[PDB]
Amino acid sequence: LFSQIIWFVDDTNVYRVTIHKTFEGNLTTKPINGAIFIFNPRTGQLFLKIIHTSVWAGQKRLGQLAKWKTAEEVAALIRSLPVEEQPKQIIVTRKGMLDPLEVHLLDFPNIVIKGSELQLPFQACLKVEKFGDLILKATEPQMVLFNLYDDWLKTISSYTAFSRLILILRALHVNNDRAKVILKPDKTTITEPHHIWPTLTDEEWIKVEVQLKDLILAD
Ligand SMILES: [Cl-]
Ligand SMILES: [Co+2]
Ligand SMILES: [Co+2]
Repeated sequence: LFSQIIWFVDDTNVYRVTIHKTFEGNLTTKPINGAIFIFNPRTGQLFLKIIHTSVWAGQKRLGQLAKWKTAEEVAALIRSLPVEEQPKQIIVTRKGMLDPLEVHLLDFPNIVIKGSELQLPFQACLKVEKFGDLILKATEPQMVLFNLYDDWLKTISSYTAFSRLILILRALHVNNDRAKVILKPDKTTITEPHHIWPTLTDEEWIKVEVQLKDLILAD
């Protein structure tokens, strides 16, 4: 990483449901909105493609179909971008995306597709209110741009930023409530409205990163 334009693509959160046991003792499954996370680790750019439940209208085996819908939407994004902004490599977080992406990207011979064993839980973002409410309340498909590194690259490298983000996402995934306490070291810690993450000093980030790492180790 950190050279070629690289995207991580996470399809985990595209097909989401709620399950409820009825008074009659049966389980009802109802789709709720999801999202594709498409992430550039060098710049911090996130394309968030909100997946409105209208897309499942008619359809069956929505779990499997979701992988194809993901590939469709990645291809669509690519075709909306100038060639200079298109990725050279796409790294899928889940191996089931490999074949749907290969087929949807046949017109893009420059683009290398591969899998990964990296733990990159974008699902944790569903716990960050900014994302979670936006996804919950959407009434139609849309794509929203974010910068997941806030102002960090002013003073740290992309490598350091990436590592910090992963620690944050993994910690949220393993223990949301404890990770949120670690990320709020003082009563006066705040997050700027256009930021994702808190405004912390260098010293405060050092402590945060060690505590996050420890939380992930404790699992
Ligand atoms: Cl770097
Ligand atoms: Co279509
Ligand atoms: Co800023």
